[PDB]
Amino acid sequence: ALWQFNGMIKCKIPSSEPLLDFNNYGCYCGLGGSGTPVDDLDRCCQTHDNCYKQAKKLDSCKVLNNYSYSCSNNEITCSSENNACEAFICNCDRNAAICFSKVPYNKEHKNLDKKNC
Ligand SMILES: [Ca+2]
Repeated sequence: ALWQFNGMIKCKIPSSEPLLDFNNYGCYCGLGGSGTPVDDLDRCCQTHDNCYKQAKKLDSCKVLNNYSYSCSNNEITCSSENNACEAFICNCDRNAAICFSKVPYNKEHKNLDKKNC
Protein backbone atom coordinates (compact mmCIF):
# COMPACT_ATOMS: atom_id res chain seq x y z
CA ALA A 1 0.00 0.00 0.00
CA LEU A 2 2.87 2.19 1.09
CA TRP A 3 4.80 0.29 -1.57
CA GLN A 4 2.28 1.40 -4.18
CA PHE A 5 2.29 5.03 -3.05
CA ASN A 6 6.14 4.98 -3.18
CA GLY A 7 5.91 3.63 -6.75
CA MET A 8 3.35 6.24 -7.85
CA ILE A 9 5.60 9.03 -6.66
CA LYS A 10 8.57 7.52 -8.58
CA CYS A 11 6.28 7.38 -11.68
CA LYS A 12 6.04 11.17 -11.46
CA ILE A 13 9.49 11.92 -10.07
CA PRO A 14 11.86 9.23 -11.43
CA SER A 15 14.96 10.61 -9.69
CA SER A 16 13.48 10.22 -6.16
CA GLU A 17 13.44 7.52 -3.46
CA PRO A 18 10.15 8.79 -1.95
CA LEU A 19 10.38 6.98 1.40
CA LEU A 20 13.62 8.87 1.98
CA ASP A 21 12.86 12.21 0.22
CA PHE A 22 9.27 12.82 1.39
CA ASN A 23 9.06 11.08 4.75
CA ASN A 24 9.32 13.45 7.70
CA TYR A 25 8.80 16.63 5.76
CA GLY A 26 6.89 19.53 7.31
CA CYS A 27 4.01 18.91 9.70
CA TYR A 28 2.07 16.51 7.56
CA CYS A 29 4.27 14.29 5.33
CA GLY A 30 4.96 11.13 7.39
CA LEU A 31 2.92 9.55 10.20
CA GLY A 32 0.10 11.68 11.62
CA GLY A 33 0.11 15.46 11.18
CA SER A 34 -1.32 18.56 12.82
CA GLY A 35 -0.93 22.30 12.94
CA THR A 36 -0.68 24.40 9.81
CA PRO A 37 1.14 23.11 6.70
CA VAL A 38 4.49 24.86 6.24
CA ASP A 39 4.45 25.10 2.45
CA ASP A 40 2.67 23.76 -0.64
CA LEU A 41 4.31 20.33 -0.47
CA ASP A 42 3.18 19.95 3.15
CA ARG A 43 -0.30 21.06 1.96
CA CYS A 44 -0.22 18.14 -0.55
CA CYS A 45 0.41 15.88 2.47
CA GLN A 46 -2.41 17.46 4.48
CA THR A 47 -4.92 16.86 1.60
CA HIS A 48 -3.61 13.28 1.32
CA ASP A 49 -4.15 12.77 5.12
CA ASN A 50 -7.69 14.21 4.76
CA CYS A 51 -8.33 11.91 1.75
CA TYR A 52 -7.37 8.83 3.91
CA LYS A 53 -9.56 10.19 6.75
CA GLN A 54 -12.50 10.42 4.31
CA ALA A 55 -11.84 6.86 3.11
CA LYS A 56 -12.21 5.47 6.68
CA LYS A 57 -15.73 6.84 6.83
CA LEU A 58 -17.12 5.16 3.70
CA ASP A 59 -19.38 2.13 4.25
CA SER A 60 -17.34 0.23 1.64
CA CYS A 61 -14.07 0.84 3.49
CA LYS A 62 -15.48 -0.58 6.71
CA VAL A 63 -14.03 -4.01 5.93
CA LEU A 64 -11.02 -2.04 4.73
CA ASN A 65 -5.21 -1.39 1.14
CA ASN A 66 -3.64 -3.11 -1.89
CA TYR A 67 -4.92 -1.64 -5.13
CA SER A 68 -3.84 -1.95 -8.71
CA TYR A 69 -2.38 0.84 -10.87
CA SER A 70 0.01 1.36 -13.76
CA CYS A 71 2.73 3.87 -14.54
CA SER A 72 3.26 4.42 -18.33
CA ASN A 73 5.23 7.32 -19.77
CA ASN A 74 5.22 8.93 -16.33
CA GLU A 75 1.42 8.92 -16.08
CA ILE A 76 -0.51 7.03 -13.37
CA THR A 77 -3.74 5.18 -14.05
CA CYS A 78 -5.83 3.58 -11.32
CA SER A 79 -7.33 0.29 -12.48
CA SER A 80 -11.03 -0.43 -12.97
CA GLU A 81 -10.29 -3.78 -11.32
CA ASN A 82 -10.20 -1.96 -7.94
CA ASN A 83 -13.19 -2.43 -5.63
CA ALA A 84 -14.70 0.73 -4.03
CA CYS A 85 -12.32 1.18 -1.07
CA GLU A 86 -9.22 0.39 -3.12
CA ALA A 87 -10.34 2.76 -5.90
CA PHE A 88 -10.80 5.62 -3.39
CA ILE A 89 -7.34 5.14 -1.90
CA CYS A 90 -5.72 4.78 -5.39
CA ASN A 91 -7.26 8.21 -6.22
CA CYS A 92 -5.94 9.79 -2.94
CA ASP A 93 -2.45 8.47 -3.78
CA ARG A 94 -2.56 9.51 -7.40
CA ASN A 95 -3.65 13.08 -6.52
CA ALA A 96 -0.82 13.36 -3.93
CA ALA A 97 1.84 11.99 -6.29
CA ILE A 98 0.79 14.58 -8.91
CA CYS A 99 0.62 17.31 -6.22
CA PHE A 100 4.17 16.52 -5.08
CA SER A 101 5.53 16.71 -8.65
CA LYS A 102 4.14 20.21 -9.07
CA VAL A 103 5.32 22.16 -5.99
CA PRO A 104 8.71 23.33 -4.77
CA TYR A 105 10.72 21.18 -2.38
CA ASN A 106 12.30 23.12 0.54
CA LYS A 107 15.25 21.38 2.20
CA GLU A 108 14.70 23.68 5.21
CA HIS A 109 11.44 21.80 5.87
CA LYS A 110 12.83 18.22 5.82
CA ASN A 111 12.86 16.62 9.31
CA LEU A 112 11.14 19.74 10.73
CA ASP A 113 10.97 19.93 14.54
CA LYS A 114 7.36 19.14 15.50
CA LYS A 115 7.40 21.90 18.11
CA ASN A 116 6.55 23.92 15.01
CA CYS A 117 3.30 21.96 14.41
CA1 LIG B 1 0.55 12.50 7.45
